[PDB]
Amino acid sequence: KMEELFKKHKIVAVLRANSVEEAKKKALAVFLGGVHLIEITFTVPDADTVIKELSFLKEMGAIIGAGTVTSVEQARKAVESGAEFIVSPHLDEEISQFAKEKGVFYMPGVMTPTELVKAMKLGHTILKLFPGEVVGPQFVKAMKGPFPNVKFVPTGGVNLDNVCEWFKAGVLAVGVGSALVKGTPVEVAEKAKAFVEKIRGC
Repeated sequence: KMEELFKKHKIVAVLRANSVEEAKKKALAVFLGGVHLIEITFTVPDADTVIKELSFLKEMGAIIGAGTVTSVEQARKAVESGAEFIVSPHLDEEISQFAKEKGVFYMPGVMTPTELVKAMKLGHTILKLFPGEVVGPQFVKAMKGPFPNVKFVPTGGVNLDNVCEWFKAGVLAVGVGSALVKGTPVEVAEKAKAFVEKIRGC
Protein backbone atom coordinates (compact mmCIF):
# COMPACT_ATOMS: atom_id res chain seq x y z
CA LYS A 1 0.00 0.00 0.00
CA MET A 2 2.51 2.58 1.21
CA GLU A 3 4.59 2.10 -1.94
CA GLU A 4 1.91 3.19 -4.42
CA LEU A 5 0.72 5.79 -1.92
CA PHE A 6 4.21 7.32 -2.08
CA LYS A 7 4.36 7.05 -5.87
CA LYS A 8 1.01 8.87 -6.02
CA HIS A 9 1.50 11.64 -3.46
CA LYS A 10 5.08 12.38 -4.59
CA ILE A 11 6.21 14.10 -1.37
CA VAL A 12 6.73 13.31 2.31
CA ALA A 13 7.38 15.84 5.08
CA VAL A 14 9.61 15.22 8.10
CA LEU A 15 8.95 17.53 11.06
CA ARG A 16 12.16 19.02 12.38
CA ALA A 17 10.16 20.68 15.12
CA ASN A 18 9.83 21.70 18.77
CA SER A 19 7.32 20.75 21.50
CA VAL A 20 4.20 18.66 20.88
CA GLU A 21 1.96 21.72 20.52
CA GLU A 22 4.08 23.32 17.80
CA ALA A 23 4.54 19.95 16.08
CA LYS A 24 0.75 19.53 15.96
CA LYS A 25 0.19 23.11 14.76
CA LYS A 26 2.80 22.56 12.03
CA ALA A 27 1.54 19.17 10.84
CA LEU A 28 -1.76 20.85 9.91
CA ALA A 29 -0.16 23.62 7.85
CA VAL A 30 1.58 21.12 5.56
CA PHE A 31 -1.63 19.08 5.25
CA LEU A 32 -3.57 22.13 4.09
CA GLY A 33 -0.71 22.76 1.68
CA GLY A 34 -1.42 19.40 0.04
CA VAL A 35 1.46 17.35 1.50
CA HIS A 36 -0.67 14.40 2.60
CA LEU A 37 2.39 12.36 3.66
CA ILE A 38 3.77 13.45 7.04
CA GLU A 39 6.48 11.92 9.25
CA ILE A 40 6.75 12.82 12.94
CA THR A 41 10.49 12.52 13.51
CA PHE A 42 11.26 11.32 17.03
CA THR A 43 13.60 14.29 17.49
CA VAL A 44 10.50 16.20 18.64
CA PRO A 45 9.61 15.50 22.30
CA ASP A 46 7.04 12.70 22.61
CA ALA A 47 6.44 12.01 18.93
CA ASP A 48 4.39 9.01 20.05
CA THR A 49 2.02 11.38 21.83
CA VAL A 50 2.04 13.70 18.82
CA ILE A 51 0.98 10.86 16.52
CA LYS A 52 -1.61 9.56 18.98
CA GLU A 53 -3.18 13.00 19.39
CA LEU A 54 -2.97 13.82 15.67
CA SER A 55 -4.42 10.52 14.38
CA PHE A 56 -7.55 12.59 13.67
CA LEU A 57 -5.86 13.67 10.42
CA LYS A 58 -6.01 10.05 9.20
CA GLU A 59 -9.72 10.45 8.47
CA MET A 60 -9.13 13.75 6.67
CA GLY A 61 -6.48 12.09 4.49
CA ALA A 62 -3.08 12.67 6.09
CA ILE A 63 -0.61 9.79 6.18
CA ILE A 64 1.37 10.01 9.42
CA GLY A 65 4.61 8.13 10.03
CA ALA A 66 7.66 8.20 12.26
CA GLY A 67 11.04 9.53 11.20
CA THR A 68 14.58 9.16 12.58
CA VAL A 69 13.54 6.00 14.42
CA THR A 70 16.95 4.78 15.56
CA SER A 71 16.00 2.11 18.11
CA VAL A 72 13.60 -0.81 18.36
CA GLU A 73 11.95 0.75 21.43
CA GLN A 74 11.28 3.87 19.37
CA ALA A 75 9.82 1.60 16.69
CA ARG A 76 7.56 0.09 19.35
CA LYS A 77 6.30 3.48 20.53
CA ALA A 78 5.77 4.51 16.90
CA VAL A 79 3.70 1.43 16.05
CA GLU A 80 1.59 1.53 19.22
CA SER A 81 1.17 5.29 18.74
CA GLY A 82 -0.62 4.71 15.43
CA ALA A 83 2.11 5.51 12.91
CA GLU A 84 1.57 3.54 9.71
CA PHE A 85 5.19 3.46 8.53
CA ILE A 86 8.55 3.71 10.30
CA VAL A 87 11.55 5.52 8.80
CA SER A 88 15.12 5.34 10.07
CA PRO A 89 18.22 7.32 9.07
CA HIS A 90 20.40 4.18 8.86
CA LEU A 91 19.81 0.50 8.17
CA ASP A 92 18.73 -1.52 11.22
CA GLU A 93 18.22 -5.25 10.76
CA GLU A 94 16.23 -5.74 13.97
CA ILE A 95 13.97 -2.76 13.25
CA SER A 96 13.46 -4.12 9.73
CA GLN A 97 12.54 -7.53 11.19
CA PHE A 98 10.01 -5.99 13.57
CA ALA A 99 8.53 -3.94 10.73
CA LYS A 100 8.33 -7.07 8.59
CA GLU A 101 6.59 -9.06 11.33
CA LYS A 102 4.14 -6.26 12.20
CA GLY A 103 3.40 -5.29 8.60
CA VAL A 104 4.64 -1.72 9.01
CA PHE A 105 6.17 -0.14 5.92
CA TYR A 106 9.84 0.62 6.54
CA MET A 107 12.38 2.45 4.37
CA PRO A 108 15.79 2.53 6.05
CA GLY A 109 18.52 4.98 5.15
CA VAL A 110 21.30 3.84 2.84
CA MET A 111 24.00 6.19 1.56
CA THR A 112 26.39 3.77 -0.17
CA PRO A 113 26.06 0.72 -2.47
CA THR A 114 27.41 -1.68 0.15
CA GLU A 115 24.49 -0.60 2.34
CA LEU A 116 22.02 -0.58 -0.56
CA VAL A 117 22.80 -4.21 -1.39
CA LYS A 118 22.29 -5.23 2.24
CA ALA A 119 18.95 -3.43 2.18
CA MET A 120 17.93 -5.25 -1.00
CA LYS A 121 18.92 -8.59 0.51
CA LEU A 122 16.71 -7.74 3.48
CA GLY A 123 13.80 -7.18 1.09
CA HIS A 124 13.37 -3.39 0.88
CA THR A 125 13.46 -1.97 -2.64
CA ILE A 126 12.28 1.50 -1.56
CA LEU A 127 15.07 3.30 0.26
CA LYS A 128 15.89 6.59 1.97
CA LEU A 129 18.87 8.32 0.37
CA PHE A 130 20.26 10.08 3.45
CA PRO A 131 21.87 12.56 3.03
CA GLY A 132 20.79 13.83 -0.35
CA GLU A 133 22.69 17.07 0.28
CA VAL A 134 25.92 15.04 0.22
CA VAL A 135 25.21 12.45 -2.47
CA GLY A 136 23.23 14.48 -5.02
CA PRO A 137 21.00 13.42 -7.91
CA GLN A 138 24.18 11.95 -9.39
CA PHE A 139 24.00 9.02 -6.97
CA VAL A 140 20.46 8.16 -8.08
CA LYS A 141 21.25 8.61 -11.77
CA ALA A 142 24.42 6.49 -11.62
CA MET A 143 22.85 3.80 -9.42
CA LYS A 144 19.82 3.48 -11.70
CA GLY A 145 22.01 1.30 -13.92
CA PRO A 146 23.33 -1.53 -11.74
CA PHE A 147 20.19 -1.57 -9.54
CA PRO A 148 17.24 -0.44 -11.69
CA ASN A 149 14.71 -2.08 -9.33
CA VAL A 150 15.61 0.16 -6.35
CA LYS A 151 13.83 3.51 -6.08
CA PHE A 152 14.99 6.25 -3.73
CA VAL A 153 13.47 8.76 -1.31
CA PRO A 154 16.13 11.49 -0.95
CA THR A 155 15.69 13.17 2.44
CA GLY A 156 17.81 16.23 3.13
CA GLY A 157 19.19 18.78 0.70
CA VAL A 158 15.97 18.94 -1.34
CA ASN A 159 14.39 22.37 -1.77
CA LEU A 160 12.49 24.52 -4.27
CA ASP A 161 15.31 24.91 -6.78
CA ASN A 162 16.06 21.23 -7.41
CA VAL A 163 13.12 19.09 -6.25
CA CYS A 164 12.05 18.21 -9.77
CA GLU A 165 15.76 17.91 -10.56
CA TRP A 166 15.77 15.01 -8.08
CA PHE A 167 12.55 13.86 -9.75
CA LYS A 168 14.22 13.79 -13.19
CA ALA A 169 16.49 11.02 -11.86
CA GLY A 170 13.98 8.39 -10.73
CA VAL A 171 12.93 9.01 -7.13
CA LEU A 172 9.46 8.51 -5.66
CA ALA A 173 9.08 11.44 -3.30
CA VAL A 174 11.57 13.86 -1.77
CA GLY A 175 11.81 13.91 2.01
CA VAL A 176 12.11 17.67 2.55
CA GLY A 177 11.76 18.72 6.17
CA SER A 178 13.53 22.02 6.82
CA ALA A 179 12.51 23.96 3.72
CA LEU A 180 8.93 22.98 4.42
CA VAL A 181 8.74 23.06 8.22
CA LYS A 182 10.83 26.11 9.14
CA GLY A 183 8.47 29.03 9.56
CA THR A 184 5.15 29.94 11.14
CA PRO A 185 2.03 27.88 10.26
CA VAL A 186 0.77 30.65 7.94
CA GLU A 187 3.86 30.37 5.71
CA VAL A 188 4.57 26.68 6.27
CA ALA A 189 1.28 26.01 4.48
CA GLU A 190 2.25 28.53 1.78
CA LYS A 191 5.55 26.70 1.16
CA ALA A 192 3.73 23.35 1.15
CA LYS A 193 1.26 24.61 -1.45
CA ALA A 194 4.01 26.11 -3.64
CA PHE A 195 6.11 22.96 -3.16
CA VAL A 196 3.54 20.25 -3.95
CA GLU A 197 2.63 22.09 -7.17
CA LYS A 198 6.15 22.38 -8.60
CA ILE A 199 6.50 18.65 -7.93
CA ARG A 200 3.28 18.10 -9.86
CA GLY A 201 4.19 20.35 -12.79
CA CYS A 202 7.88 21.26 -13.04
